[PDB]
This record gives sequence, structure tokens and C-alpha cells, in this order.
Amino acid sequence: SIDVKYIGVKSAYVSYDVQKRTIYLNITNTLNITNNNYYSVEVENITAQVQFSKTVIGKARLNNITIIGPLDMKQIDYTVPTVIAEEMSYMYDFCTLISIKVHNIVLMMQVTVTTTYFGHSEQISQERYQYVDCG
Amino acid sequence: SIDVKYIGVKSAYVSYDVQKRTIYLNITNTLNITNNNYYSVEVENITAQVQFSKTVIGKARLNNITIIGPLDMKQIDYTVPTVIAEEMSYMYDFCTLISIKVHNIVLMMQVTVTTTYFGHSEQISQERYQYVDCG
Amino acid sequence: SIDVKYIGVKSAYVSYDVQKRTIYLNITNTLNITNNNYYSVEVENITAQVQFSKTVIGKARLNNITIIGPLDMKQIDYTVPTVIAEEMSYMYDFCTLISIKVHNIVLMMQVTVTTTYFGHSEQISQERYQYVDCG
Repeated sequence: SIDVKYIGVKSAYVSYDVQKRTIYLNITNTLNITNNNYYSVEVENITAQVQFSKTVIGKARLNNITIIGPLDMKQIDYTVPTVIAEEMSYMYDFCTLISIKVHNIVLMMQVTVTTTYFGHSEQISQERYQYVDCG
Repeated sequence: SIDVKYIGVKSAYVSYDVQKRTIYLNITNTLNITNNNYYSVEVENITAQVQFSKTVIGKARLNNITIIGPLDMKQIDYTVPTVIAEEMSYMYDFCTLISIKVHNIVLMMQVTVTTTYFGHSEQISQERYQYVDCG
Repeated sequence: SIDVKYIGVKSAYVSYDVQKRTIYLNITNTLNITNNNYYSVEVENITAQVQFSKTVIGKARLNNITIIGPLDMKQIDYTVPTVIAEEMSYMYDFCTLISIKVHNIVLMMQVTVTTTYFGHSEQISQERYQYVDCG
């Protein structure tokens, strides 16, 4: 909720990059840094009362107070039919990165059917650092 | 919730990168750093009352107070039918990274059907550092 | 919830990288670091009362107070039918990384059907560091 960075190559606070045929003579670097971070997050002071029927007296009658009726979920449901008569395939792959007909699914249910949740929740995902290097 | 970084190559606080045919003579680096991090997160002070029928007196009658009725979930349900008569395949792979018809599924249910959860929850995932190197 | 980094190659606080045909003469590095981290997280002060019928007196009658009715879950359920008459396959693999028709499934249920959970929960996953190196 504060510092969510997607960085491409490198990250630094103080950085030097000296490359590619350069001359770097008799310099004098002098840093005097003071970097302090005082995070104080999410400090909560909650005070909740959650009743469904508080203080019913005197010959009353209640019925179907909270009814979360018929429920249906069908999250990932997909059909990929394929009807072929004659198929011929040729793949000549060199220093590549292929993916054919794969199925990558990620599903994360944090707080599903419940009642009266308090506190904090968090869901984080980051995947598939794939890589190919040829010389 | 504070520092979630996806970094590409490298991470540092103070970094030097001196590469690729360079000359680096008689310098004088002098750092005087002061980096302090005081995190104080998620400090909660909760006070909850959760009743479903508090203080019912005097010849009352209750019925079907909380009814989470018929429930159905079908999360990952997918059909990949394939009808072929004649198939011929040729793969000539060299220094590659292939994936054919694989199925990568990840499913994480943290707090499923329940009642009156308190506190904290966390879900984190990061997968598949795959890699190919040829010289 | 604070420092969740997915880093590509390397991580450091102070780093030097001196590579690839460089000359590095008579320098004078001098660091004076002060890095202190005071984490104080998740400090909770909970005070909960969770009743379903508190203080019922005097010839009352209750019925079906909390009814989590018929429940069904079918999480991972997928069909991959394949009808072939004639199949011929040729694979000439060299220094590769193949995966054919594999099934990688990961399923993690932390807090399934329950009542009145307190405290803390955590789910973490990170898989499949696969690798191929040819010279």
C-alpha cells in the first residue's frame, strides 16, 4: 500500500555506472547521507457490535431474518474443442522459448463465504521469471 | 503492504558498476550513511461483540435467523476435447525451452466457509524461475 | 506484508561489480554505515464475545438459528479427452528443457469449514527452479 515498484533492471539508493571505454581519474566523492523512514501504518481502533436480533421481548415472532439464498459460482469453465482430420506439424527451434497449448491457471480465494470477519487480509502473486541466453 | 518490489536484475543500497574496458584511477570514495527504518504496522485494538440473538425474553419464537442457503462452487472445470484422425509431428529443438500441452494450476483457499474470523491473513505465491543457457 | 521481493539476479546492501577488461588502481573506499531496523508488526489487542443466543429466558423457543445449508465444492475438475486414429511423433532434442502433457497442481487450504477462528494465518509458495546449462 506504500512502495510497490515493478523495476526493470536495477534499483539502488546511491549508484555509480562507469562503462564502455571511459577514463575516470582522481576524483573525490564524499557523501554524507541521512535517510530514516518511520512507517506507522494500519493502526486501527475498532469497536463494533454486530447483532442479528438484539433485545426481542414480549411474544414476538421472527422468521427468515438473514437469508443468502441459492448461490452458484462457476469460476473457470471454458471449452476448447478441436476437430481435425489431417494435421502435420514441423518445428525447427533454435535458442528460442516456446509455449504450445499450455494452461497456466492461478486462483486465490482469500475470504470466501463467511460472516463477521475482522482484521486484515493480503493477496500477493508474482510468477514466471523465464529466460533464455545463447552465445 | 509496504515494500513489494519485482526487480529485474539487481537490487542494492550503494552500488558500483565498473565494466567494459574502463580505466578507474586514484579516486577517493567516502560514504557516511545513516539508514534506520522504524516500522510499526498492523497495530490493532479491536473490541467486538457478535451475537445472533441477544436477550430474547417473554414467550417469543425465532426461526431461520441466519440461513446461508444452497451453495455451489465449481472453481476450475474446463474441457479440452480433441478429435484427430491422422496427426504427424516433427520437433527439432536446440538450446530451447519448450512446453507442450502442460497444465500448471495453483489454487490457494485461505479462509473458506467459516464464521467470526479475527486477526490477520496472508497469501503469497511466486513460481517458475526457469532458465536455459547455451554457449 | 512488508518486504516481499522477487529479484532477478542478485541482491545486496553494498555491492561492487568490476568486470570485463577494466583497470582499477589505488582507490580508497571508506564506508561508515548505520543500518538498524526496528520492526514491531501485528501487535493486536483483541476482545471479542461471540454468542449465538445470549440470555434467553421466559418460555421462549428458538429454531434453525444458524443454518449453513447444503454445500458443494468441486475445485479442480477438468476433462482432457483425446481421440486419435493414427499418431506419429518425432522429437530430436538437444540441450533443451521440454515438458509434454505434464500436470502440475498445487492446492493449499488454510482454514476450511470452521467456526470462530482467532489469531493469524499464512500461506506461502514458490516452486520449480528449473535449469539447463550447455557448454
